[PDB]
Amino acid sequence: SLHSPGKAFRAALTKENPLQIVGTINANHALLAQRAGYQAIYLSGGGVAAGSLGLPDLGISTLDDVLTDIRRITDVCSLPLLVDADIGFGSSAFNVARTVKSMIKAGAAGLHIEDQVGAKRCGHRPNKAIVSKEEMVDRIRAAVDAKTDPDFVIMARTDALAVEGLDAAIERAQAYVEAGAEMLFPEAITELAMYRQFADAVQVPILANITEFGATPLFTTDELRSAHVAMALYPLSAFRAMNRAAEHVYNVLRQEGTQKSVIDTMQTRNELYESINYYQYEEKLDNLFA
Amino acid sequence: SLHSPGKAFRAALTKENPLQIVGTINANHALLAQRAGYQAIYLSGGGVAAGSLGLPDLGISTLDDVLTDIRRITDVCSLPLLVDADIGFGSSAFNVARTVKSMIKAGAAGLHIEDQVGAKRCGHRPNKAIVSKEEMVDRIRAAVDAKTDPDFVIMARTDALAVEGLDAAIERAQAYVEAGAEMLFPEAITELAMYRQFADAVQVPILANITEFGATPLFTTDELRSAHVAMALYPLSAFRAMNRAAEHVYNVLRQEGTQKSVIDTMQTRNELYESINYYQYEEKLDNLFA
Amino acid sequence: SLHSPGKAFRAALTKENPLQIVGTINANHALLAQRAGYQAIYLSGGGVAAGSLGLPDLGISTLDDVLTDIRRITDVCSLPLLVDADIGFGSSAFNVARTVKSMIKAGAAGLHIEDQVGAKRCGHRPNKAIVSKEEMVDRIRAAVDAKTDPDFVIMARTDALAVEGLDAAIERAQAYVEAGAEMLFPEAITELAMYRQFADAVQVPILANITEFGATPLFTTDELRSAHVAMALYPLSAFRAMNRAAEHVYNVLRQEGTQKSVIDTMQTRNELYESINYYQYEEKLDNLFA
Amino acid sequence: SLHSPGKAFRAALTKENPLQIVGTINANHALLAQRAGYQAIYLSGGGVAAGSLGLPDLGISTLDDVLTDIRRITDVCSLPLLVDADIGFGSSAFNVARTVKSMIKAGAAGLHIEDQVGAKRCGHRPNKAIVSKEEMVDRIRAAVDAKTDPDFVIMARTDALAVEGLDAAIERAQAYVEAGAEMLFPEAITELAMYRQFADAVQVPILANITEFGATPLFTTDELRSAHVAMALYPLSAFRAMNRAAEHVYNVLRQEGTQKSVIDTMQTRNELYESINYYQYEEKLDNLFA
Repeated sequence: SLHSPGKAFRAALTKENPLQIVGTINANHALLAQRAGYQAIYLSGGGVAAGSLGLPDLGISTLDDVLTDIRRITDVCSLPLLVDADIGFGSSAFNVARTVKSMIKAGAAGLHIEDQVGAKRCGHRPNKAIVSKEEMVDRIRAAVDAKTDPDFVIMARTDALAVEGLDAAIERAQAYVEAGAEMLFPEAITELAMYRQFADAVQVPILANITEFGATPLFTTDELRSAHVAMALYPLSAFRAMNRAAEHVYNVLRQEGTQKSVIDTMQTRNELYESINYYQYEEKLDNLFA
Repeated sequence: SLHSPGKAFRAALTKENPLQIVGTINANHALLAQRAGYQAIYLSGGGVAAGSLGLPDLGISTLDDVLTDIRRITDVCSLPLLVDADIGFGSSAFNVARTVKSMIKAGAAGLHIEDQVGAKRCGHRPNKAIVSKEEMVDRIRAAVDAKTDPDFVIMARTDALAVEGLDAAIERAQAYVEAGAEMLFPEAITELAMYRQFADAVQVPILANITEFGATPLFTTDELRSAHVAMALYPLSAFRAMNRAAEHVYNVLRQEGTQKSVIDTMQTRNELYESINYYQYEEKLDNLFA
Repeated sequence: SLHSPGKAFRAALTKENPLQIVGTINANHALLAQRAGYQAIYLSGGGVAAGSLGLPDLGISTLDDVLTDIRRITDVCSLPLLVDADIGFGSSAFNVARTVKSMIKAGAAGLHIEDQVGAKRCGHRPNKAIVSKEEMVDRIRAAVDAKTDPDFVIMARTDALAVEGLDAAIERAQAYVEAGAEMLFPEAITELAMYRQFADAVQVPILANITEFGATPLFTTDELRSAHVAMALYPLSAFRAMNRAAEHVYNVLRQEGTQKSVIDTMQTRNELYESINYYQYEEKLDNLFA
Repeated sequence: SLHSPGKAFRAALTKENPLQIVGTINANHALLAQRAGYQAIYLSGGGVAAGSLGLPDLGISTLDDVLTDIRRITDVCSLPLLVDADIGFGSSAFNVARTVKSMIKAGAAGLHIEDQVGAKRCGHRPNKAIVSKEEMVDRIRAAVDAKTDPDFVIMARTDALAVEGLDAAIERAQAYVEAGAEMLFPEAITELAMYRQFADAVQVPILANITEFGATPLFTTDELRSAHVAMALYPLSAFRAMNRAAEHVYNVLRQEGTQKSVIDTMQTRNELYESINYYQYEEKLDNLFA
């Protein structure tokens, strides 16, 4: 049978608990993550915006921007890839479906769609408002109905904690899973106990977003495991470090007129070749001919 | 008149001596380069291959992979971008021209094409051969002829020094310039005096590739100015540092079950927002509307 | 100065009265239009949806699908191209601007945005509602502000006549123009006198959509000139004819087991070659080289 | 199991004899072909060049141009799609592989790669020279080794008749199949008897290119069946008719200032809606919600 990246994502879930899922900004970093041992990786929507487009995460990126990053990554790295699909790239059910199908075809193992509103008017400032529960149930149903690969994962993310409180966020989660959501991503959780409540309310795996500088403390895998969390997500960790490292290089080069003093911060040429399996290419040729 | 990235590039050469040109792997890093004060940036061919595609620099990347990175970068960053165009993405004058016109429309300020032979047969193993002086002259002729913007830059890159000795290298350079080459990128120089020799032989600005872990010394901008070099290129510097920092994070997070111990290696959220001009978006809305 | 597709478009309006603008479904047809003598062409939104994607005109096509057709067309055909941008490909001023800047860089001469509401909820059924006059004014303001080429055209399209009656339609048009709209595309007019009324109310060129099988009569260029209309648009005309001819071939070939009986309905090989300037390629080679 | 378009292509081969495979210039025409009853369709390389890019078929199009046409078509039409992959879009085995994998991922059921040389020097005029037998065997092996879906079809096309005669073309064909080719495409065959000779020399299915104005007469499906031909190909038939129909529309509109006299040559609005299953969209919404 043909390989199903979703199938592999769900398998990796069965094998690791919690499953650590790391953000990979580009194909090169996906290889680095694969080498470090991860079993699943991630395409952050904020990273596509900030890193690939140099834009804030305000809904400016398009499906196309994300699709090309998904292909670049999955063309060279076989690890299953979870994709941040925002609110579906379009208001209509027709848009949600095209996004789902395009993403599966581009190579992704799954995606998460959230309940945010986006922008309602040309001058609508960036906001965290969320649609009604019903509206989100409709997005979820449209997305699930669109799965062309039964094993592709449709995860539902809720940002209801900040604007409606815990009990309402949990309640929405139960309705989302009821509508078809296969996994749950409760955003900005503040206490380990809350995760357990979500774990207990919905009988599907839950993801905990362990991002760098927000509302959620830096919970360990052991702590998350105790809270019955099925996945730990680090959406931009590598990216943040990469930026500081590049910045420092740019600054020193500009200040000193040579990079001599930051050489020791650099991945060597040999290391880079190892990372992209440079020599496995010479092998491919030897195996095929000459 | 309409803005010309090429003209601005030529203008940058007059404002700095030598002009520092730093490789920017993506849109985000082009902005960090601009905020660090640079007046010109670069899109490394090996960088597109290794970072964007996770592939070795063996001619697998296509024009389209490079175009995408050109647009992402130049759509948000106004600095003139010099692009590595390998041999023109195709063996025919028709390919060279389509490449030039496409790179211009995508937003580039200039590009360099080299006299490399490339892959001859399907089973061709990586080799360092160069086409005849006449053949490169034809490539250069096709490139200049295709310019749709008179100020766009056609730079010729030659690896003749390591292949045919100095004098022959200089003989090619003179013929390349006479063919219309507007700037020269001589590869593999290990002594300042040599740069002076190229500078003396051709009346076009010359570029010094100060990349790491190669045969060439880490010359300083002042040393370079003393040899009459017009621009100093640092093709993958920030990239090499970003990979190491990212790698370090993936490993530490995997071993420790938390990234807590490497937070101090990360660009802060405020630094992220500032780097991508986050605050200019709401300011834009207030300026346009009520 | 650098060539401006927008400027050339504005210049076309002065050379013809009214300016005939024909929809060109692809690069090939843009060239047939140019060889037929036209001085301006059009990229229909429904055309990109129906011909390029094989989808109904229900807002499924994205900015990226339209950009690809803009580049393919303008990369080879120098005629100014007017583009259907629906409502800006996004609900935020940030989307409108990214759309304008992208269409300009892709090669377009101008675009029109309309005051349609679009899909509100995921389950929204096709509807003909329009935003408030103020909301469209904001969209128009964001669009004009984003122009990177001063001569690029921002045309406002309104379906207010069929929704709110003539006077209200004219009231919106005046406000749209005051907001910076450079040309007007009033929908659903069935009488020449009405065009004259719009022309009289706003001091900007007005466009008459002479599409087939709709509520509007097949007005002639002379009738249109008598009503003060500056340009006559034929959005899908050649497209509708091409599909029928193609359909006829598929059916005849399937029934007969040979296309022999429909050869006389086909563009000859000489006509193909001439249409795509085939002979200019070898001429280019002889002109550049030995 | 997941759907394999190659599997469906091979199935359609088993069911029809000869299998009629029709060229579809865009997604819309793929739907028309599906409606006319075809069981397999085709993406002509000359059509991507002439129709999508408005360029002659001289190796100017890139893999990217073809990949976007493959996605557009297969995203909306489920018929299996045979793709013209020229010589593999790149000289290296690494290029042949990336093309094969990219095309499978984009949705294609199979492709054909030929033994032409392309351009050897910048000024190399368009030609029909072909590589040695060995060189083509290497391309074929690289392509087969790259199949990510065992059912994807790798067809080998030979243009050796025009430059080496029949016996040599047959001999190459035997070597190509020996190297891994799954089907054979002998170009520009002039007599029914020749096909039978190919059919007899290689024990894999053979395709007969029944194109519009070349060396091959317009053989019927019955005649081809008698020659043991497994597939009949009509690469541009629909496209040629579509062009004449569009041209006539452009001319009449320009000459008469109205399209009234060519209305009867147009596919109606209702027909277009039927063709793109416009109303099946209203059904999707009714099934999902509201």
